[PDB]
Amino acid sequence: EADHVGFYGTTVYQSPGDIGQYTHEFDGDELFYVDLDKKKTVWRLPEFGQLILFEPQGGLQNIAAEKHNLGILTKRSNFTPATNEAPQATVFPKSPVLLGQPNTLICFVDNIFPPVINITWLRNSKSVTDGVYETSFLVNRDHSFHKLSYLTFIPSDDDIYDCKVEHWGLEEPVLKHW
Amino acid sequence: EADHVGFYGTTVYQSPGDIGQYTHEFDGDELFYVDLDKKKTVWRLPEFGQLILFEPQGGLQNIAAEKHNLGILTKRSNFTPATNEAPQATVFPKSPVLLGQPNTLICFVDNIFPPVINITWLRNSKSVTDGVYETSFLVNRDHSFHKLSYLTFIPSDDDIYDCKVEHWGLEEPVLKHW
Amino acid sequence: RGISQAVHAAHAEIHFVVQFKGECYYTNGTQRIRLVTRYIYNREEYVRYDSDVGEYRAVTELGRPDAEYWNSQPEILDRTRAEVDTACRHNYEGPETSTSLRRLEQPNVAISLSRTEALNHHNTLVCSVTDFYPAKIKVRWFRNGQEETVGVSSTQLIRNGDWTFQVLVMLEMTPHQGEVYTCHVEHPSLKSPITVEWSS
Amino acid sequence: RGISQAVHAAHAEIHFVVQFKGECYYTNGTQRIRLVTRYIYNREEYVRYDSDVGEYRAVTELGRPDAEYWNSQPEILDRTRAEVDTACRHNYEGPETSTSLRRLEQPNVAISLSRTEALNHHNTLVCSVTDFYPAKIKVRWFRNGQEETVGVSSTQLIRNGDWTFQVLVMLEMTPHQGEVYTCHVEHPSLKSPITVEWSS
Ligand SMILES: *[C@@H]1O[C@H](CO)[C@@H](O)[C@H](O)[C@H]1NC(C)=O
Ligand SMILES: *[C@@H]1O[C@H](CO)[C@@H](O)[C@H](O)[C@H]1NC(C)=O
Repeated sequence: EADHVGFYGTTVYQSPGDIGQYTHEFDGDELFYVDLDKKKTVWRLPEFGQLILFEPQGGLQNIAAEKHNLGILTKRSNFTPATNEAPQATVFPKSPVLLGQPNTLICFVDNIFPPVINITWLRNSKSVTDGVYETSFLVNRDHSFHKLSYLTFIPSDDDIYDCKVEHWGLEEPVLKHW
Repeated sequence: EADHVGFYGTTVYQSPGDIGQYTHEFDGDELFYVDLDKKKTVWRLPEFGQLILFEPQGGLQNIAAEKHNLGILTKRSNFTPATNEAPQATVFPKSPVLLGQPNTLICFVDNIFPPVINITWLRNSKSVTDGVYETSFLVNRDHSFHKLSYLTFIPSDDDIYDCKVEHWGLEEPVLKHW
Repeated sequence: RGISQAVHAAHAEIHFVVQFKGECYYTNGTQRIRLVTRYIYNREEYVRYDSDVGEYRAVTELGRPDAEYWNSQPEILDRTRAEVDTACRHNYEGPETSTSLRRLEQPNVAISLSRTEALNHHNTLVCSVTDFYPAKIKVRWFRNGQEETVGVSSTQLIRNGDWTFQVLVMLEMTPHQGEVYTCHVEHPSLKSPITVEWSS
Repeated sequence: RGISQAVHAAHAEIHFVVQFKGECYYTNGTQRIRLVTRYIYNREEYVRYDSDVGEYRAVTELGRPDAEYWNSQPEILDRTRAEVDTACRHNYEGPETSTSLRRLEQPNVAISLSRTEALNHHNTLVCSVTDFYPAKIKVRWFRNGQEETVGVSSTQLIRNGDWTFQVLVMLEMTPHQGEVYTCHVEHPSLKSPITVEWSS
């Protein structure tokens, strides 16, 4: 066919916090992630989780393998820590903006290292949550990550929006207005 | 066919200086202009001047008609003069720039009112002339004009160029570098 | 068919600029011909004659007199009216057909790489179709046979001023392989489509 | 064909981040399959296993040990080698074929006018083809039947993140008449080309 690349086995782990993640993607799209604290596979496309199965244990093994490897590498590196990077976000509609017409607003945050972020939406300058969704930390070739959030809205009113990006290789949260 | 618009009879005349011009164009391209001080039709495309003829007298009549009309209108207007506009130029190659490869550089000056301009090229900051060519004052819908100049060059050396645009609805000459 | 006619500028009744514009608009060749003459004082059109209207009309106060006068001078008003046939119909079917309308300039396709980068995220290929007349031209970017439309950007038409135009079409690519990038060009002056090739 | 396989992360010999990347590259479907696993410490890949190389290789000093160890552990080195078949060949031909590869999302063509202008010189028409999967799509601007390529500009692909993309194609026009502007779109999910119309 065409070029296709599968991302099968992707594991992340961070030390203070024992925070980890495991995912699978195809052509840059997230197939599913495995809920670790509750040990279950969460398909981004439900219809997909009904035709194909992935036992969580698999993901769970790699997380352990990495917990293991982190402790070993951290030492080997004589404890060099992660140097911080500043993310860049982008807000845009998933569909043609029509007056009164329900839409979903998307915020694209890239250059995320580490996989620690608080991306937050607000017309106000204080939050509003319904239709607020998030993807897992998507992997980048340069070993940085990127995350997307959504907002479900219909356009006339209060119309000012903002995607607040809090990350410490960073300062103003990043208020990206739309 | 397609839309085509002929510009047949175009005459310009300015008072102090008795400076005038007469031209003919087709689809925005200058067919010819009539040398007034020497009463002869100068075809931009010579090959064209050999298959079609335009007696200069025609152009000459309109120039007179306008000399006439100017004196009458100027009075009628209770002598209101022309308000000055500032031109904007653009320099660009007529062909793909190849190292050592002869080319012609073009300077596009628009928003020219009045039809009085000194557009001048220089690597130096003092002129250089050969291949220096100019078109007549081309007419714009808004009754402003635009003029183009050319320069014949081969690209490696002294490589700095400049199109100097002197016009009094204007100040720095307009040094547009390339 | 070898004599180019002008549009006569009328005489008014007995830094300063004036302009007289004879303008002829051809819809589908000479099917529908329209004549518009305009008298300008500096940058203000004051009077106008339009085929569609049939007579002189003042565009501003400065034109009120010339309209009332010229429209009443049978010689003038009737010479201008027929000017659409004497000068336009004539100039189109005659001079222009054996000259402007027959001119065909074959373009020059050349793919170069942005002067120095294909950097800062996504390589940009540039196709330079230059020195063609007339303006109707079709330039498409292709990838191994498949027509590429996404990531493609074309400039507006560039009128050189010497009866030749040019056009540059960009393509931002994230490439791979024995891919071929064919710059398809289609110009009326050409028998069959000229094409340039480039590969990874 | 209903079980999705992972790529096993090896065990080293006995703000901090590590990443393990199982990556499988399919050239022309499963004709040529390539397996690349990478072990990352923060943002530094230290060791890698590549199908093309057949064994673990240290990318940096931090990886020298894991390579020499894993390559000597028959169980490990041989489990990884076959991982291209166990996980990739399997996941491609199996899971992915009944899911990602069969997904077809019909785009939504809509021509709007730039939010408020068609001003400051040359009107710009925008075609918005959104919500399609997969990414191969052909969107062309047409003028009364003639395909318009000049003055046309397409954005790069926009990945929405929900398994849907979108793309906007601009056209700067200097219009006239009963002209029709047809936004031709061609997507694999479609039987015959969807088209939207707009007129002056
Ligand atoms: C004018 O247009 C019509 C329809 O497009 C065509 O049949 C006719 O031949 C055209 N006339 C010329 C001179 O091209
Ligand atoms: C692989 O590519 C070749 C040539 O393009 C083709 O003949 C073959 O059928 C392809 N295989 C698949 C699974 O599409």
